[PDB]
Amino acid sequence: TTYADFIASGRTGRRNAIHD
Amino acid sequence: SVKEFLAKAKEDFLKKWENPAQNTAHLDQFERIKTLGTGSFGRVMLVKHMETGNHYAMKILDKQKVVKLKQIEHTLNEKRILQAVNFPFLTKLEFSFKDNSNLYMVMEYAPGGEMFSHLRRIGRFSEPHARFYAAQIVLTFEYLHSLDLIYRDLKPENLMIDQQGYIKVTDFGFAKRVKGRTWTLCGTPEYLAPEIILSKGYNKAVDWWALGVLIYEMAAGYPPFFADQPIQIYEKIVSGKVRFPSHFSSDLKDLLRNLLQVDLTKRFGNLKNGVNDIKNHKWFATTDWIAIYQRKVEAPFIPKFKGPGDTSNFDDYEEEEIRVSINEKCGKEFSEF
Ligand SMILES: NC1CCN(c2ncnc3[nH]cnc23)CC1
Repeated sequence: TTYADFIASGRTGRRNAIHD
Repeated sequence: SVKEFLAKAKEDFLKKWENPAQNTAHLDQFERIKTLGTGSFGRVMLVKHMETGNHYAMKILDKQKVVKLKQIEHTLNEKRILQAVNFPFLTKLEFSFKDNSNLYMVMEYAPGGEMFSHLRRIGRFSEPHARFYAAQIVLTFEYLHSLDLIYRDLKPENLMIDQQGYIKVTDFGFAKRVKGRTWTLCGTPEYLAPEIILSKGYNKAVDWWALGVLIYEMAAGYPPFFADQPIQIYEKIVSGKVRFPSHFSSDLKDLLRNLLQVDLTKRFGNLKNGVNDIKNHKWFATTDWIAIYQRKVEAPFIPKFKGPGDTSNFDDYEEEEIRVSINEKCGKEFSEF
């Protein structure tokens, strides 16, 4: 499931801004 | 009208924009309590103002760290804009000041914690729950955009819940007053419009795309474009192709197809009818916009408080000293702060 793929991903915690 | 309200709002904003408040407190006037969030060159603490006993959120930036990250102008933007705005879903500056080492911005404290925390914990929000929040973002963007301000960092991490379960849109590190078009690569990977990724000039329309991502993530519990690495996420974003959960209602899907629209000539918020294409969409049909602005609407979730200055709705971060050099750092860079 997409839910399961999300939860297994490295990007469920707080996400940092990008900048260059 | 709306138009009338905004006309006056602009008048109020421009006076402060053109003559910014500067040096309106000192660190020794606050008692620091807890770190509420952290950042690259910055962090936000709960503080108590001793004279009044009021609690505030104090954003502390290390000037040297700002300079290393090439965020001098962006930081000046944040402070200049936040001291000038006033809107029920924004936290304007109450005070700002600087010392030898740091810049300080003092704002209303939202005790309910980040949307991020509650969304992740609960998993997803119901469409009415999602709509309650969306509406306040819609109104805030209408306000900011009418001031020629682009926000550029919509995500749940930046959406703070207050004691009444309403939202504060916080963190203006990338917010900018710009007429016409701009080029900086900034934001958060999951929320970037394809324009940004393809290094085109872009405008306020990227905030309406980020709104589409937010509403998707609130309603699904995960973003429309995700992967383990930013590159893979950018591939998905520019591909086109958004899949919606089966539980997404008909109206929701239609709203999202129109926000998450790569073609600028068709992306809602960006057309001839402006924000009203969003406001008058069927997904928002039960939204009383005046009552959202007025905060007369009943929040679908209301934070569990057990005191003022209680911080149970926040994660715990290691507490770092607020050190102050005996030498002034970066004085010229931050002269107008
Ligand atoms: N996600 C971060 C959490 C800590 N922050 C914060 N927290 C609480 N009240 C506030 N008022 C302005 N900013 C804040 C900033 C955003």
